[PDB]
Amino acid sequence: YYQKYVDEASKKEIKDILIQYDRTLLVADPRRCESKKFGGPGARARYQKSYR
Amino acid sequence: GRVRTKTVKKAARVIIEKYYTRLGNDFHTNKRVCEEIAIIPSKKLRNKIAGYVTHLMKRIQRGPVRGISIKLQEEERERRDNYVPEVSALDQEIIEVDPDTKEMLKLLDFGSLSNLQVTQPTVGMNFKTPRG
Amino acid sequence: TEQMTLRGTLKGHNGWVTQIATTPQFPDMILSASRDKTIIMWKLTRDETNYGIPQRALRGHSHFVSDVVISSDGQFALSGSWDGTLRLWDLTTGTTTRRFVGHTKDVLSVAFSSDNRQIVSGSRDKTIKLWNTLGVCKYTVQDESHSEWVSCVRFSPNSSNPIIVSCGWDKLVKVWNLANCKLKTNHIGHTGYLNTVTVSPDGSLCASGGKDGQAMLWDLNEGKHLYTLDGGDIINALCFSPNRYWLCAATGPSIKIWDLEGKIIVDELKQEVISTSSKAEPPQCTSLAWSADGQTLFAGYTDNLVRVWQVTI
Amino acid sequence: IMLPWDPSGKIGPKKPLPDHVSIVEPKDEILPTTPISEQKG
RNA sequence: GAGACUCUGGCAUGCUAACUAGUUACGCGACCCCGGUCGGCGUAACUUCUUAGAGGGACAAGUGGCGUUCA
Ligand SMILES: [Mg+2]
Repeated sequence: YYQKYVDEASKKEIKDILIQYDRTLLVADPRRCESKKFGGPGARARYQKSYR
Repeated sequence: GRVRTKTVKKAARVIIEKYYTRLGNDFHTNKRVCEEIAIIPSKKLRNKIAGYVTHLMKRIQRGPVRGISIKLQEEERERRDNYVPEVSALDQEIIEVDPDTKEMLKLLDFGSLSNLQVTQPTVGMNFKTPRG
Repeated sequence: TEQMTLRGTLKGHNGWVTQIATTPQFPDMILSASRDKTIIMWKLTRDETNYGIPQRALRGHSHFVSDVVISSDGQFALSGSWDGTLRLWDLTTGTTTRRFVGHTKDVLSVAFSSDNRQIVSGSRDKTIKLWNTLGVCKYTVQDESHSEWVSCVRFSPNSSNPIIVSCGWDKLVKVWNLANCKLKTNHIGHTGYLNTVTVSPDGSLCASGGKDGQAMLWDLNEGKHLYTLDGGDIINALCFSPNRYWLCAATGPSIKIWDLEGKIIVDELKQEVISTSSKAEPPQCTSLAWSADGQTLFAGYTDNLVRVWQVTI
Repeated sequence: IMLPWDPSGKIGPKKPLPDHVSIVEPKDEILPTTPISEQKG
């Protein structure tokens, strides 16, 4: 809003206060939920090797 | 890890070795060079080629490479060898000579020479390398 | 009896400045691109506190911003990007009114008529597209075209002569007639690729730079080459000042303003503090543009920095 | 059975092998020494 | 063989475009204190959103040590 419809000094001051507090606000969380895979009972395990 | 394959490397050496002048340091421009002159089907192949081609162009711009014969280097060797000083180092007004070469020339025909000097014997016998 | 000096600097970029565009109507307004996708719309205060403040940001390009240009009127500006296309940014509201879609390849040049009515755009595909303000490609040449590439085209400020020069990566300074619209003269002789071409205020001689790092003067009194003054380092950009009989020239690390009365370099003004003096690249000068009167020069560099160079005396 | 490449594209692809970079030898280019003209048109 | 490749994710307010996708401009109506709400109704273009074809897109791009200042 401030970068677009008014002058950009407001955008930089807001954005910099944000950068100086915390980077997750800018660096995106790309993290997403991993799928269970065939060949095991759980997510990463490949099938349970069973002695005995 | 972003490491170059032999298909990457050989392509970069062929690109810089054949068109060193067209190429340069920055990727995105000399990319335009690489896509125009060379038809790279994949954009990833194109961009990788260009990025190793760029850093390599900086290597050569920094200096001369060992294991490659640049034509420019061939011209500078012809230039350097044609470099000649004012006088040869061999031309000397006086030449020092040992007593054995004096005695041997005096027994030979070549007895008297104008610019010779039978220099003093090297006193102080310490020529052998230490044992142990 | 005068010397340039660094009046100020516009610090506001993350990647380096591919092109900066100026306008003669508003002196305290510059529109600058970067390797990031933005084009920062500055507001030049020139005050004790700060020389410039970011007013707007023309966000839109998908990827890295290649070239940006402002019209002589100054309320609008057309920019070109690796999308292929250009975008007519409304500089007050800071947003696109009309987008010019059509170019097949990277658009390396765009040119207004002297009337700021007609638009012509040149690209690396062997074509020259020609348009009205309504935005219709009236004619382009594809089959009937060059064997090699056309990297840039520009216009003559003189209205009576409808002439455009064009440099390229074929090392040839071509000259075209807008009336005939077929090349007037090619000019073989130049080794190395050419970056920029600029015409003098008088309209007698015009400078040209390239890979040679040479300001090759062509003549407008008679379409003839005259003499060359060495810019030395790759000439990324060149520009003539309107008020003076000067040639400003981006010559590697620093800017060079030659005089034509006596064919000799005067001086090269390099800042002493150069940080990259240890197995590092120095800041190579990439772009420049004179102000309206020609007392301030905006110069965009490879160190993500736009320095302005005022004439002191 | 690995089938041969052919531009025809009946038996295989039009595309050269993705690995196989058939790199051609550069043409003899003349650097122009003098600026000159042949002004016409 | 790895890599490469093919597909997917992502940058494309850009090209090509859509009543079996919607859209932005308004107005009305019941009520709450002019408006707000509504999958209650009407005014057209367009593709910003939506859908998916073609293209295009990022590369060690910047620097320091280290290294034949090479990789
Ligand atoms: Mg693989």
